[PDB]
Amino acid sequence: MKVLFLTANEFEDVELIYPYHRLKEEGHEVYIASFERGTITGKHGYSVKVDLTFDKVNPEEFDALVLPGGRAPERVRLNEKAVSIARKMFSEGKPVASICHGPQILISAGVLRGRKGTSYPGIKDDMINAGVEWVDAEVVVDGNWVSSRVPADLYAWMREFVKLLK
Amino acid sequence: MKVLFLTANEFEDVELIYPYHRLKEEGHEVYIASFERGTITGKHGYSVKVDLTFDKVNPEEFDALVLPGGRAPERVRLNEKAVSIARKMFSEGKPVASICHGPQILISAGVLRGRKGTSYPGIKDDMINAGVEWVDAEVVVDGNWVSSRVPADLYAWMREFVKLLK
Amino acid sequence: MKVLFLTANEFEDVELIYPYHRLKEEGHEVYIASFERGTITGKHGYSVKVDLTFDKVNPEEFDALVLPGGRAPERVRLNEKAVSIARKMFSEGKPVASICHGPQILISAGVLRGRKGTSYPGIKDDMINAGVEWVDAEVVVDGNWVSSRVPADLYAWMREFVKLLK
Amino acid sequence: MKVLFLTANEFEDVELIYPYHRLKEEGHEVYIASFERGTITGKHGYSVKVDLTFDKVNPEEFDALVLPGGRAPERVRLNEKAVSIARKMFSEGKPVASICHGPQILISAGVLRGRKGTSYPGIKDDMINAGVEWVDAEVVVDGNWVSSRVPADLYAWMREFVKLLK
Amino acid sequence: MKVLFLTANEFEDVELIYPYHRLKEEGHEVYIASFERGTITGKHGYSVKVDLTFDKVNPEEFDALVLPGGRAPERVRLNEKAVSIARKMFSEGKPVASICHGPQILISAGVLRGRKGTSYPGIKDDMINAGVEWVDAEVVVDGNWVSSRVPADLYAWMREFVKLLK
Amino acid sequence: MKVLFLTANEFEDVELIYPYHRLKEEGHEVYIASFERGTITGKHGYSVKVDLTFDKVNPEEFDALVLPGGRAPERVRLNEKAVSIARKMFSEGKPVASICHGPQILISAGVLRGRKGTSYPGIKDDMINAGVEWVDAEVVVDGNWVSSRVPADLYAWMREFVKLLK
Repeated sequence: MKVLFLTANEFEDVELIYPYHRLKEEGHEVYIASFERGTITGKHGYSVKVDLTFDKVNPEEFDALVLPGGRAPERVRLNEKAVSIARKMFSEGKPVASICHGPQILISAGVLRGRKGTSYPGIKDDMINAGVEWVDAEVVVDGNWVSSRVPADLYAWMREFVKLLK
Repeated sequence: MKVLFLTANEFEDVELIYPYHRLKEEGHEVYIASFERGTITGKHGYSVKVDLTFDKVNPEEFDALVLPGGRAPERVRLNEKAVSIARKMFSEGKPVASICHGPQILISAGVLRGRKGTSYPGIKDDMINAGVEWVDAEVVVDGNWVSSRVPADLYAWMREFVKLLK
Repeated sequence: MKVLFLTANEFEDVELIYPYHRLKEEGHEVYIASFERGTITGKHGYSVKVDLTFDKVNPEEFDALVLPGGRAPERVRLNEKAVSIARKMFSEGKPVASICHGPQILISAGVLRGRKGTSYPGIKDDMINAGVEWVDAEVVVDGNWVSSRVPADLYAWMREFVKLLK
Repeated sequence: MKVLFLTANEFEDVELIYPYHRLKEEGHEVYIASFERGTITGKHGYSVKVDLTFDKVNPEEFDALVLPGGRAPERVRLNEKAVSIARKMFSEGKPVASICHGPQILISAGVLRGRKGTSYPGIKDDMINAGVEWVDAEVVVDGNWVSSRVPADLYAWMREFVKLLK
Repeated sequence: MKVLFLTANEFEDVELIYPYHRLKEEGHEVYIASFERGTITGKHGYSVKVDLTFDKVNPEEFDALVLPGGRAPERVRLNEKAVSIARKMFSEGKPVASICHGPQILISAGVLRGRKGTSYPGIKDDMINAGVEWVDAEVVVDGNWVSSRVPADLYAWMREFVKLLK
Repeated sequence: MKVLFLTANEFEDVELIYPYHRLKEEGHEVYIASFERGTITGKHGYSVKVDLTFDKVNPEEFDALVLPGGRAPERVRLNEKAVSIARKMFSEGKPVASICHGPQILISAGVLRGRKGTSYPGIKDDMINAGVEWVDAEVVVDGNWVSSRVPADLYAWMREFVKLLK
């Protein structure tokens, strides 16, 4: 499996680094996509290398999608290509894992109406206004969409996501 | 005029400090409400004194409302009392100034359907999903609601808001 | 009216940003002059664009002068061109607004003997030794010179300065 | 299984948080021991709750040991009780995972002579002088001792460690 | 000899720590005086213990005076007692070492007219307005007054000061 | 005398700056060597200019060696040229001053077996495993090697080291 991450500067550090390594443990290949080649830096100062830009991403070449939180989703969701990647992969039924502010990208992709999931509670109302049946739970599994709220949910988040890739 | 601010830790410093002094210049009384008495600190390290808590606010003794941005609105909008203050003052047609993430509180108050305004572009889709006719402009005036996007808009934001007050 | 700001890195953030937007509100054009083109960053991390260098400034093309505080004035006052700009505009009777450490530039310009004003209390003795009648007040108006002490004075500072610009 | 963490302020954040959640996913109980009850903060500013003090640890009540790195090991290795915990658990053949500066605690326990492992390259000379056959590899498995070097090794580090706990 | 330091929070770290240790090498006793007991923290984050408060200082019980720079002198020079200490010791001819912003305290003590010395170049004009013959030199010795400009001058500053205490 | 400093980014600021100026006071010439030309920045944010790279150092052109602490030694000790410089100067019996983590470089040079000295207590066991008779004292003098533990020891450290360069 090839796993794509859509992220940018000001990502929540552990919400990117934890699924990155957890999926590598399984032997999946993990790819970080962002605006520009080079490095990006998290809220807490961890730097990670960008593997490819949004413009170079063909969503048909990836099997699953991870959306870390932080402040990066509010910039990534203004990128028509990045939102388009999320829309197609989510629409095709490929596994999509979101945590915290991550699902702001899915809101912008227009794919969440009638779906069930969670997010950082601070944006629950925006999830609800997008048509999500929002629940306060450490992990929600709604078909291909695995969603969690905060870094304390990491263990449950990837426990469920890893099952979807098996 | 008595002007109420709803804010918290991690407010955007100049988005609070600028209207605070701009409205003081006009002779209005300005009040900072937050979760707890004491002080709150902005994203950039400015400290501000809290005048009263959300719980102690009677919205009928205030004439106008200011909603600065930063990360504070995502905390403030989870406080039922703070959201009701904004809902009541806005629905009564009292002047309400919002900037950046400030209008997340108005989203949560359920008052934006059919209204016209702007915000930090990063949350445009959330404004639109709440029923806002979202405009990309340095300042928008929709009756009692004066909205702006980013600190570069400060001059235009209060230029319009000061007109609504007396 | 064209309003010039003389400043540099380590400016006190709100002492620059507040009058910048307050005077823009009136429709005045505002210009930031510093050592180099590019950007400068305040004590608290706000960045602002430099419009022109001290060397490119013709003081005859500007109508008023604003001197924000911070650590920048102790650097600007060593620049002979910057001090000559302040000397020429102040002695010509053009409106000059200073706050906090701002008037260190006026001290070095040699224009303060016999004047009345205020500053950050920490440099009260240096103002006095320059011949200033130093007053502990939120704003002082001495002809063309409007002076204040600290960020808490911003509202009164620009309230008085805006009057001088009509 | 009950898994014990020995750590303190200035731990390398992901080197604690990653194995913490990875082992929770398996259903193991994880416990953070440090000098004082309360919270500890990592190099990058993440806060974690301390479950018990070194004084309260009975090593017979735990099945495995994790030693995150950062600057914390250099303080922990001066604590006679913490070093004793590591000495007893490692010598008993219980699974011990160390990464980066973590094995400085094992150096101080005097248990590494004749063993094979890795560490932050910066302390390879100290590992070698303690009697370690030092290997430059993302993960080494030497009986009960699973060692890795840097955050980039996290996926391999816990891949091998979880096998030992089954 | 007993050497007294007058300083406070935001002292320039090496301008305090360097003479502190340099004079300890000679066998002198060194005392840190500030506003309150406890610790004070320099601009760069070093902490030092306060030995006594300004109120408790009897100037006749100390043989020499050191005035480090930073932002502490602008606060110390507003304390009538601290300024009184400096006034008495300097006017009595006891050795006084100042660097950077340090001499702002001597300016406020009113003892510098007719004297020869240096300072951080940024306050040169304030020194001159206090009546100082200001010299751009790494160290100046004017009787009991040993003055320097910046941290790069430290070696010369204490080279001259230790001679005065022999 | 020409004194060489081996250091890098994240040096303990006062552990470099203090001996730098103390030895300049004696009239010695002081040289900062690091990985690259330009500047390096200490843990506390002090900036110092690099005089030459490790690659350009001819150890025969220097009379004495200073090894400040911080986190720089853990990177410096991985550079074969830097370690060879310390090994050769120490082996020639030239004066070598180390403090805190400084002696990690000497550990890596393999020159400490049978020698007597001290270090940051946190690496006591690594010094002992390198063959050092470790002493808990503010300064130790073992022939050409003058060693100390922490910034609090600075006065005694250079008190003893300066004697070796007379």
